[PDB]
Amino acid sequence: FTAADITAKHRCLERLIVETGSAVSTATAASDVQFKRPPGCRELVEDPC
Amino acid sequence: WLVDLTTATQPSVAVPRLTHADTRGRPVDGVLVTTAAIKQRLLQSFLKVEDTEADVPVTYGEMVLNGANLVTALVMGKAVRSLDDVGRHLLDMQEENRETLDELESAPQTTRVRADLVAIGDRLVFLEALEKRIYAATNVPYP
Amino acid sequence: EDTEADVPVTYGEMVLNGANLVTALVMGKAVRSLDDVGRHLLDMQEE
Amino acid sequence: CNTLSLVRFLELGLSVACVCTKFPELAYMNEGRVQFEVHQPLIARDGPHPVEQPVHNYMTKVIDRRALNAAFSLATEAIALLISLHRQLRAIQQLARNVQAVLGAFERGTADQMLHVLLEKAPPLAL
Amino acid sequence: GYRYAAAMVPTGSILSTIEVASHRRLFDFFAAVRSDENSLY
Repeated sequence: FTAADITAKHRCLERLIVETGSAVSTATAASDVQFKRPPGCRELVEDPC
Repeated sequence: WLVDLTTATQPSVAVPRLTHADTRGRPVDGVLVTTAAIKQRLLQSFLKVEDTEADVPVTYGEMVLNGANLVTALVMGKAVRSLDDVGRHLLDMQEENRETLDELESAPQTTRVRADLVAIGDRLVFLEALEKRIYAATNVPYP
Repeated sequence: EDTEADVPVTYGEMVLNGANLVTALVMGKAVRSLDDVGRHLLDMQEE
Repeated sequence: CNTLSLVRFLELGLSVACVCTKFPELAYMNEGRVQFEVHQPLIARDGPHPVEQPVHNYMTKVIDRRALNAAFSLATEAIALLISLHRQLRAIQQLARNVQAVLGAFERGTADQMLHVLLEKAPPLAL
Repeated sequence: GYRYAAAMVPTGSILSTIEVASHRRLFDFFAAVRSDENSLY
């Protein structure tokens, strides 16, 4: 549910699949719950969803 | 499936410098870095061995900003990789692209290392797993 | 009057010959009288 | 009151193979350009079809930098003194091997720099 | 490739021969050219 962010993406397929190899999630593997990603850290997720 | 990890990818360009060849023969065109666990159960019961090949120990060549570069370096701010030949050749074709002197000069000295090659169908593919090698015992994660 | 007699000279020139070509069609900067500078840039660092 | 306070280590050989090219000596530099020239050939198609021109392709690429980092290792009075040189400089010889240890910090993180960007240029296989 | 007189020596293997630029278009500069173009000269 974000009107901007899906609309913010491009659609040239060459850059689409390679972002799936290294995307940044909104989750954090350094917290007890899914704390929404702290603005200083990287995650390097795969994320096909 | 394991042939399709290979052979769905296009090669890029060759160089006669990078001599990764098997002991007495065939060259190498693959890498396949995995973890030690996946390396274990794969070569145990899926693949074959032709090991201990010959590659270069000498780290790959040298670019120095010598008098060809160095003059162009500070005086104009221009820099050309190997201005020697491409200055020479383009001076001679001036008196009468196809520049096939990209890198083929000497084929420097090779030695023999513990290397694990596999035969994925056609290709001679290298394969090494490296945690205990260089990722061991630090606080850096494995990729 | 000193005289009415003069001794001038003839032209000078510089043409892109030695490495000035390579510095123009591969690099951008083309140094006037490059090779006398380019040697001496390899000469000063050993003094 | 015992020895065996010693371990040894080095890492080369494969440390050049996966690297799969090298330019050494980057000077004070600002921009690195490599341009590509490829020529898609054509096929003479017959009949009432559009005429395929001999096509041309010219593009350029730029470098990145992504510099690496190195450790700090120096206490006090090893640089000074108070002559016990076979012990006082053997502290420094062990300190030189600590520099040799962070020389290993270039050969080891070398492949790490690759496997960062090697996963960067990779789609998933089922894609 | 950008400096065309540099590519007069290729000094390396044009080796893959796969459909360029239908891939990821990850190149900082690339030009899909037909038989000729005036900027080559």
